[PDB]
Amino acid sequence: PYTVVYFPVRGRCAALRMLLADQGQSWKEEVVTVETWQEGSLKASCLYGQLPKFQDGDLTLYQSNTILRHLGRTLGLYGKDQQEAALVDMVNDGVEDLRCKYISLIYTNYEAGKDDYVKALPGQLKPFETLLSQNQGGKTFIVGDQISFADYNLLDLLLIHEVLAPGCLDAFPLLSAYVGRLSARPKLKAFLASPEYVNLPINGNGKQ
Amino acid sequence: PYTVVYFPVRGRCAALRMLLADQGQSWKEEVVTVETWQEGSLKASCLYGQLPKFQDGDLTLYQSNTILRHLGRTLGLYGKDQQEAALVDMVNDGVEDLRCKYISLIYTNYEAGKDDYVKALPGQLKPFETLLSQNQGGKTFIVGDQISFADYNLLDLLLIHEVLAPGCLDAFPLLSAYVGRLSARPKLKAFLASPEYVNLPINGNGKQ
Ligand SMILES: CC/C(=C\SC[C@H](NC(=O)CC[C@H](N)C(=O)O)C(=O)NCC(=O)O)C(=O)c1ccc(OCC(=O)O)c(Cl)c1Cl
Ligand SMILES: CC/C(=C\SC[C@H](NC(=O)CC[C@H](N)C(=O)O)C(=O)NCC(=O)O)C(=O)c1ccc(OCC(=O)O)c(Cl)c1Cl
Repeated sequence: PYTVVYFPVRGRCAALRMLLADQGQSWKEEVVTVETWQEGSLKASCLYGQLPKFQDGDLTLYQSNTILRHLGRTLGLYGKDQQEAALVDMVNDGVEDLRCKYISLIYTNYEAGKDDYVKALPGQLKPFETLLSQNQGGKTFIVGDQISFADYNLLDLLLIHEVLAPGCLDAFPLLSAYVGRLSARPKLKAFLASPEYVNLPINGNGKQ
Repeated sequence: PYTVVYFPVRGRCAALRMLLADQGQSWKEEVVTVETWQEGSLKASCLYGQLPKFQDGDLTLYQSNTILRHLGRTLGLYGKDQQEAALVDMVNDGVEDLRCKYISLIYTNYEAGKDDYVKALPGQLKPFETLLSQNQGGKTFIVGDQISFADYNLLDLLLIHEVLAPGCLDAFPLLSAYVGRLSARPKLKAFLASPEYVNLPINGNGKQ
């Protein structure tokens, strides 16, 4: 079945985990500790010397977005046609761009850059609110009327940002309702409330 | 047909341009100058306030990789099956990671970080050489036996790096032969030698 190999943090696996759970999929968690990593063995066997590492049968994958896309392709969470597929990518790419800045803050200069980051947030979130207003008034999903991997990724982005800047979604009604709505999905809700998710720090340096 | 809207630099459009050309596709180039951009009008109309912007009929896209994936999906440059598709993403994601570091150097600290960057290059390129050795001895493409958007993106990455660190491919025979082989493809060769490509600086700050 599936197996996600990662450190004991949500980080870049949070979204794909939400997806699997929400899709009623089963997966094995291979937890890697700082000690096991600093040993070098696993690091060397990784294509880009990094985790997450993913296994689907004998198919070994690396890169969180490759996992996301893979799951979306095989599970039918990639749009109804080529057009929607492109729109899904567009959203995911934007999520990725913002996640990189987030990651950079968290690990590069949390204390010095938090203010500037939070000041810039509105403008970084605005694109997703706009996307929402152009798709059935933000009533359904980020693209089309069926959920996609971009949704789970955007949801996570949103969630981690609420922790970073409590209330950053107040100025974005569609996003706020979107988070609540998605978070309310039965399987997802149960997952999000489970110790498996709740007891994992968002990041590995203790900053959030 | 297609229309790529960007600044007069190769940057994030180089790959997708190589693709179109190589695939015998026709496209219109909407050149945006620093003045036109600093006017703010076009910037505001862009989803993430950035270029490249792409048009395929009435489908407007943003994010270079979304364009790459879109073209790969519609032109059949995305693997022969879901498995290869995942592998293609995996390669592209790695290219993207390295391109971000490259971009960062070029615009953030070219003078101070060039040495450290060039010292780290071998390790950053190693993954692509390995990928190649696992696919028919690196005789065909980065994934499978048919070309994919990841190829054009990886090719560009390789090309810009040779300029950055002349000879960085000497330690990688498969990559070297790969670059030559791909660069030799008729339509691509003609494009690469054309003024349309040759007379465009790689980056917008004059550093390469
Ligand atoms: C969310 C931020 C985090 C990235 S995951 C860990 C990192 N892997 C990647 O960055 C993969 C990026 C790919 N493009 C992708 O999958 O999309 C990694 O493998 N780091 C280890 C290494 O040696 O490279 C991150 O930046 C980060 C940094 C440091 C730690 O560890 C601190 C600790 O717990 O002591 C973690 Cl856990 C993370 Cl997540
Ligand atoms: C190759 C590096 C380059 C990025 S493209 C220009 C930039 N757009 C993006 O970064 C989009 C990112 C998406 N994830 C993607 O398409 O992949 C952009 O629109 N910049 C303008 C803006 O105000 O946002 C880059 O970093 C860069 C930086 C500066 C300039 O201009 C200098 C000059 O000529 O005076 C350029 Cl042209 C570029 Cl390309």
